[PDB]
Amino acid sequence: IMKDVPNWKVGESVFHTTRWVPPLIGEMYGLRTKEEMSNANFGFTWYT
Amino acid sequence: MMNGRPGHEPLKFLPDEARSLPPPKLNDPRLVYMGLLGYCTGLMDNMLRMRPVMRAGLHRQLLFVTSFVFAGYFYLKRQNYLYAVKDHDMFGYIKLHPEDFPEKEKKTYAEILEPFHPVR
Amino acid sequence: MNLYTVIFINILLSLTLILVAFWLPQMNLYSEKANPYECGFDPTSSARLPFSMKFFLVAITFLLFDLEIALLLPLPWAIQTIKTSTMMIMAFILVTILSLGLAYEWTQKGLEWTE
Amino acid sequence: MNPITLAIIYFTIFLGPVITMSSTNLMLMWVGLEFSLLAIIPMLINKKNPRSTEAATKYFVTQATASMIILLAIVLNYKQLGTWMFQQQTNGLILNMTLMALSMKLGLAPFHFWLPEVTQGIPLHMGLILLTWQKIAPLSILIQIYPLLNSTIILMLAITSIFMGAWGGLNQTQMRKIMAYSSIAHMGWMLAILPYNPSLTLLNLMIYIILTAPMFMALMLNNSMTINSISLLWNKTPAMLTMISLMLLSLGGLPPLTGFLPKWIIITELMKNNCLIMATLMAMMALLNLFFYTRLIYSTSLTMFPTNNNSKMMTHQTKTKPNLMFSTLAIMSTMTLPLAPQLI
Amino acid sequence: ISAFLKNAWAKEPVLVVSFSVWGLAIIMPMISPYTKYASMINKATPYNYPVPVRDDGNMPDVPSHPQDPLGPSLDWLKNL
Amino acid sequence: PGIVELPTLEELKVEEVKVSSAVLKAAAHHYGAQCDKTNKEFMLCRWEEKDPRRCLKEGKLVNGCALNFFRQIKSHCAEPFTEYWTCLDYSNMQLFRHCRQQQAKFDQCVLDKLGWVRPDLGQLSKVTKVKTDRPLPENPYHSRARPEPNPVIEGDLKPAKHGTRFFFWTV
Amino acid sequence: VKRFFESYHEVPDGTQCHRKTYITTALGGICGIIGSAYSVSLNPADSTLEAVARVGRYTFTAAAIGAMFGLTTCVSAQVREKPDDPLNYFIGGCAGGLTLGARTHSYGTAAMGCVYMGTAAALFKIGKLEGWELFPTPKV
Amino acid sequence: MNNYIFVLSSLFLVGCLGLALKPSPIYGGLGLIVSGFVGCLMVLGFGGSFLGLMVFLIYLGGMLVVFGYTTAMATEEYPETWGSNWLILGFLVLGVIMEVFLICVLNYYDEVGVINLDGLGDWLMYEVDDVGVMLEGGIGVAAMYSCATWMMVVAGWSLFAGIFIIIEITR
Amino acid sequence: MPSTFFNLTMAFSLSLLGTLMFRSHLMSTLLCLEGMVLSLFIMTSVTSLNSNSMSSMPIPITILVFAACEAAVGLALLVKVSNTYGTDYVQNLNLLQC
Amino acid sequence: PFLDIQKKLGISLDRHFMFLSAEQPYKNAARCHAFEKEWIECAHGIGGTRAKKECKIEFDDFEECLLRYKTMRRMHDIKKQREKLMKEGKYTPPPHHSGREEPRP
Repeated sequence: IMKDVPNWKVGESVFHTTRWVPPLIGEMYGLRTKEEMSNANFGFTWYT
Repeated sequence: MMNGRPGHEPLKFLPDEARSLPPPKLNDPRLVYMGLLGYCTGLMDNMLRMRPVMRAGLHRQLLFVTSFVFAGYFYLKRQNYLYAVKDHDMFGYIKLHPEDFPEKEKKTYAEILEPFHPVR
Repeated sequence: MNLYTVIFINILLSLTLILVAFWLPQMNLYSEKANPYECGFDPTSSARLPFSMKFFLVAITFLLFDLEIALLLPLPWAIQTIKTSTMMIMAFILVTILSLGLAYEWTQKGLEWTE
Repeated sequence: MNPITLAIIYFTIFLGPVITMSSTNLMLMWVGLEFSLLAIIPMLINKKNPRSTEAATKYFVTQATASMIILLAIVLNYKQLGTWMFQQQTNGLILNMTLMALSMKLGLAPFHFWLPEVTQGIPLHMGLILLTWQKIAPLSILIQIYPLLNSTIILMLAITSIFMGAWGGLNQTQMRKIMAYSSIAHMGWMLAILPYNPSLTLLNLMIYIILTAPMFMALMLNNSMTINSISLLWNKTPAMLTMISLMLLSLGGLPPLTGFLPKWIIITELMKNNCLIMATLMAMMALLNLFFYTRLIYSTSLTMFPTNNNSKMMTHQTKTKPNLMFSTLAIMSTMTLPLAPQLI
Repeated sequence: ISAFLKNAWAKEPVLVVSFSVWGLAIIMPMISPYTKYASMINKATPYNYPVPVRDDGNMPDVPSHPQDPLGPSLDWLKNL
Repeated sequence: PGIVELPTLEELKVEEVKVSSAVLKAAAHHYGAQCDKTNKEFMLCRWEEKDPRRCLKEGKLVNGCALNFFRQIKSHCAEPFTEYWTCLDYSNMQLFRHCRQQQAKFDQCVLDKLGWVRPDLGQLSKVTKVKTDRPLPENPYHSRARPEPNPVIEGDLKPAKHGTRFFFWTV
Repeated sequence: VKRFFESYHEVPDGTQCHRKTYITTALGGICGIIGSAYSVSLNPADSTLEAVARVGRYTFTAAAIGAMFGLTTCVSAQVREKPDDPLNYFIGGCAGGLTLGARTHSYGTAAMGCVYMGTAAALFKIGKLEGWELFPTPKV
Repeated sequence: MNNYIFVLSSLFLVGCLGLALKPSPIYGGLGLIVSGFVGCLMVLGFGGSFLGLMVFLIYLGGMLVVFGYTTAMATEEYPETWGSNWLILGFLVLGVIMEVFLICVLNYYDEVGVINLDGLGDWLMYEVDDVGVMLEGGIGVAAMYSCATWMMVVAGWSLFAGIFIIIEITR
Repeated sequence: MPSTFFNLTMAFSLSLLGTLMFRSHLMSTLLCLEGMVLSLFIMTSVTSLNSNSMSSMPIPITILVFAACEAAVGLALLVKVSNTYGTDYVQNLNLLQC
Repeated sequence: PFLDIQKKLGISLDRHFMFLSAEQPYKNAARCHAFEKEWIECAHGIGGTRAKKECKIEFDDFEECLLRYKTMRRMHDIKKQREKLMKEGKYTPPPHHSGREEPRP
């Protein structure tokens, strides 16, 4: 996607530490569709 | 500002460090001044309630004097401990950071030249 | 989406029913039936005047007791904790204090109405 | 009132600030401020007259908005850092909103228009509490976060409090308003130095309390609320003129009395940080603050006014009102300058 | 005072029951032997995972498998 | 600034169970007795080290042990087990009290063949002392080297030099 | 923008008379708007038109104060070339006071404001010149 | 169904706006009830049930007393609802216009960080625990009886003393 | 989350602007205080649920408690204002200046 | 505080739920527990002015875990570029991003 950009690290972090920050529902499921997003949220609250 | 000092025990009146300080004499000028404050307090309490002055409440005057002195002794011990803590921290700090307090030595009035300002 | 659906459906039911009630019948509008009822004769004054209520203190303490309800209501979750003694004593204190306040209001005649 | 109600209310007033001190959580500080708010009103409104109702309404409405602003600041801080304590590296907007709300709580100018009115509309007691016990916890909040505060608007609020307190108390015949404007000026003196060595804030606070409480007692002893009522004091209670004089001349900072000590050492610790000319302005408007005290003690002590024929019954009858702490608080004031290194 | 209670039980029995049940609620937990089991049952409920521990070679009071003789045995909840 | 090191897809490819939850809960109590060392070693890896990227083979071993478990179920006691979980799936919370005549059949079959005994009420809910050839993780959280605190002033204090240096007070 | 009012000091007095002029005029208009807000909130008028007239009066008055101050300052620096001289600021403050006495028809206010504004502006230049810091940071 | 929360927030904003315009306490309290319902809904949207339901209950109980009092003390012959004043109607419409315009502006002055219309619905829940139990609100609120037994004491005392305060103010 | 938090902050700001800008009545001001309370509640609860800090979840309930106590005493003073002046309006509380 | 009574008595009335990483009811970690723990353990013994510059990396990491701005900006940039490509007719998403995948377990 971002081959076109001038300067970009594709696997870059945003922290100065090295350990494992578990992801959140936005990074994951971010490039995905909208219903998968709206199932991450509003799947349990909006009950079966 | 010294409330963050290390070893600062909270709401402690007289730490055992203060027990190394020399206490007051008990003849101290500000302690007898506090006794004078208490005497004048008794006299004023007599004057306000339309009682004889120097003649009425000789237990009240004695009580006032004792209260004032018996509080001032310990408050003064505390304040002396606090000023000692100040000076201790200050001397320790100049010992720790000597570069910011350089060992200065000054010249004589023969070598330096201050300007003369005639009055005339 | 299910609860939203049900509530939308009930809203639609009510609005459709009111549309029916207002646009189905025949009307003969005039001022002698659109003016307020007041039992045969006309009003001596307006209804939008101060209405002296006489249980205002009971209303305030109902507000306070609703807050106490709020504080008591987490008990079905509190009881599953491991201590079971701090919560016991605190619930006892809460209920006893609420009842003491109620007894004070009762004795000082706040539950009574301003005659 | 009945004894159980008084016990409840006074205990709540004691626990408001005492909760506000022994509480790291800012939310519990807010709780304590609300306790003070909630429990003071039954005693502002104990006489049940229009003046008391207006005073209580103004107090409630002015203090609730400040409470809500402090709560906004606390919630924003928790959102920012996930903590119920003002760290460093918070937002200056948060800290300034907090400071402005606390200024509205204390009475500092330009947030001062409510204090003289309220103090006028209530008895002599509950002016004492309002001016002494209710200033402490709001000051505790500032004392706990003194490095985070803006040196600019802290001083603008101070200077404005000094100017407005002096120019307000200059022309008041009612004493309940003179003491309020004195409070405003003294809080200005406190909050000016609060970012600089906050122990001097507590020093000025204790001095101000030890002065005002005897003064409010002096007004209590004959229910004095006017210059023309305190002027009839050489006939009723003529042994109080000396202490009233020395305590007014302490409130207006003069050297041999301990009321010059706070101003002196405050100007010292400001001149140590190059706050030269603001300190000069404050020191010079303190004289305008002193002028009406001088006029007051003229009116009551030095040029004894006309009295009435009915004041002779007062001479016949006796009194029991001085509480044995009037003398102590008035003598620790007016005479405790040489103990200044033991005070600082 | 027995006659006062005998009166207050006819006139205003509702408050009598309230005070009696309040006192009973406070007093019966002190008396019962079944009271301690409440905390223990609340403690037995494993809502969170029991995280295993590394074998130093010096943990003989710990089991190396679920069904060993060791550990807090819940045979008091059964056949209570 | 630094990049995240993520595995590849074939580093995540496993012989997976492809099995539902009712049938899983029905065998949970025996999957806690058997296939326990691998599970608990995986848990110790996943909790002692806070990185999923460093416990992958342990997860694959968990999957393989579960596969062998269900295969031993598929060789003996397949139909009683089917009956059990089929009645169990009918519930809405997947409760056991409604399917209690089939537990007996499943347990009797799996106790006759394969000799598995069911755990008691609270056996699966206690720490269980696993060992491993791994080393401990040195510095989890990747904590940076802490700064040294400010030094203590050593000394038994004395009077203030010339008392209070206030303005003109001598003592 | 703070830079716009800090640009008063990027070139000395006697230079760029117009820039300094309506800088100071904008400053005076700002302060006059503040004064009008306080004078309309407290002590309101009998009508919004009277209030707006009050606001315009206050604002254009303060703008005249600032305009004459800046003009006179940069002029008395242009003439008699001495930018590092607070007497120019004194003369400008006196012009400001005289304008205050013009708009508010009183010679007493004129001389009062002259003396006070002149001393204030001379002290302002002495502060800018010697490095005085109103609102200092805590250093000790 | 991603702009749900922005819609609810904007409706809360509009409710508080019409509140701040201060019509009769009848319509004002109606706005309070609408805004409290909306707040309950958004707190649910962020995964909070008990807190929202308690908001709605407590504010209903309060607004009831508010109606009772405003029919007694804060009533006029012409209660002055929103549309009664062209000026208040203009302020309401202008507030909605400025809401729209300022949101469009903050959608431009910064790419993201204040308001994100392109990225919306992606940032609501922030690391849910996909496997969990004893996780809801109600446990934290029930910690007032355990691990937070100071809040319970202080609120109970607040209410207890409030009773006496009210009696004495009304006396 | 940031959008709804901004909107809640602006709602608090509007309620604050309201309670500052008085009209004839007083209960409208008290209602603005209630709205401020509601917005702060929602912000605190949303933060606690976002960050999953269940230990702070007792805080909004305390906010509601003390805020409804504030409303209670405000309503008591309202009763007093009515008993004195009879009309609930704020422009009658103008006798303390003298 | 002002009157450190709790330290004088040892009790903890309110100083055990100050920050996120503090003993939630059932041991469920609040998010950024690690970051807040790290910041608090770096800023200990130190006070204030020095911890505000010697533990700034950890505060930045915590501020990015909690308010989470850089990830927002990053995904925004990615989605912007993706929309641009898809409008230029250059990029097509794969099967496992339009809703057509083989779910893993």
